[PDB]
Amino acid sequence: MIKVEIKPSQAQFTTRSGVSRQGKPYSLNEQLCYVDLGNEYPVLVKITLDEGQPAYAPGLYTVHLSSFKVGQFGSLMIDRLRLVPAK
Amino acid sequence: MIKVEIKPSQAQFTTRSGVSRQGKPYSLNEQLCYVDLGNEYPVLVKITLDEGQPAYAPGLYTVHLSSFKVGQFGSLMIDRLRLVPAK
Repeated sequence: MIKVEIKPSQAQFTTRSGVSRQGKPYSLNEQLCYVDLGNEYPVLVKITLDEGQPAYAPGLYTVHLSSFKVGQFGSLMIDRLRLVPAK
Repeated sequence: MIKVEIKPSQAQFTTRSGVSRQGKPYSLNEQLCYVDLGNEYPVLVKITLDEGQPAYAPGLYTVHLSSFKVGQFGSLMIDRLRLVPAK
């Protein structure tokens, strides 16, 4: 269904850091990817990885169901784009 | 990929109305559906239909690509859940 591609140039993540107003230090890993939305070319999208999972290796992926949740207004939302290998 | 179901009880939409601060009257059609997120049972989700399209008839659907857009923070978002028939 959605085609996602991690190029050889996108195999690394970068890390954002900080602290909650409640004192707690956070760390977020982000990686770029290409998502085919059916335009001329794929579009560049930023993924925030889950705690403890590595960067996705280059290759083709599709979107795992756990990426979605029902939002506070009763409509479907993406929580975090969670990927699985293509075949 | 995502399995969406319109039950016989969900074949109708309701209409919300109003006016923009800029003067313009709007009308929004909403319908309910069931989305399998892989829990025990499907979850109830509210759809806002596009201008001029009717209520989806009861049956099985999946999610059309045009439901997604890149949001203002560079991550993928759902714009409006747009459906297509299952086979």
